[PDB]
Amino acid sequence: TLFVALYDYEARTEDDLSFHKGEKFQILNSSEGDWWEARSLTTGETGYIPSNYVAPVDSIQAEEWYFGKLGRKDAERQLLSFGNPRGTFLIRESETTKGAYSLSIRDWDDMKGDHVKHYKIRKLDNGGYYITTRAQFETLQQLVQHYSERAAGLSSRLVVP
Repeated sequence: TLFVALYDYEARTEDDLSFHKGEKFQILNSSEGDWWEARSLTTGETGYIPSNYVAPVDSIQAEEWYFGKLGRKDAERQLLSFGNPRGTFLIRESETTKGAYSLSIRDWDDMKGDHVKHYKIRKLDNGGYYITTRAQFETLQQLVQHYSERAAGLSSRLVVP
C-alpha cells in the first residue's frame, strides 16, 4: 500500500524528509513507532516522517471530501460559507449511530432559504454502504461517484467537495 501526505511538513532533522500535502510515499520502516522511514515518489529521496501526517492511498481519510469527526454545526458553518454553490458536500461520522456516516449537502429550498441536508449512510456487516433508497455500494467512493452523476433520490446531485 502506498501512502499520501495530508498536510505540509517541514523536514525537522536531516534524516527527516520535508514534504507538501498530496505527495506520495512508500514505507520502508514503520516499526520504531510514531515516525516512519519513507521514500518520496516525487523526488526519490529517503528520510523520516510523522506517521499521523499520511494515510493509505485508497483510504477514505485522504479523499478531500472526508472530514472525519466533524460536528453537525461545524459542517453547517463550513458549507454555508459565501461562495459555495448548491450541491457542495462533505462526509463525516455519524453523531448518533456507531459505524455509520452522514452525507452533508448545501441545498436551496423554496420554503427554507439556503440550507444543509444531512442523510445517514448505513452499512451491512457483510454487505455494502447504502442510503434510505436502498441501493448499495461496496465503497464509499463509489457511492459518491454515483450521486455525483445524478441526484437519484437525494434533494440535490453532488457537485463540489
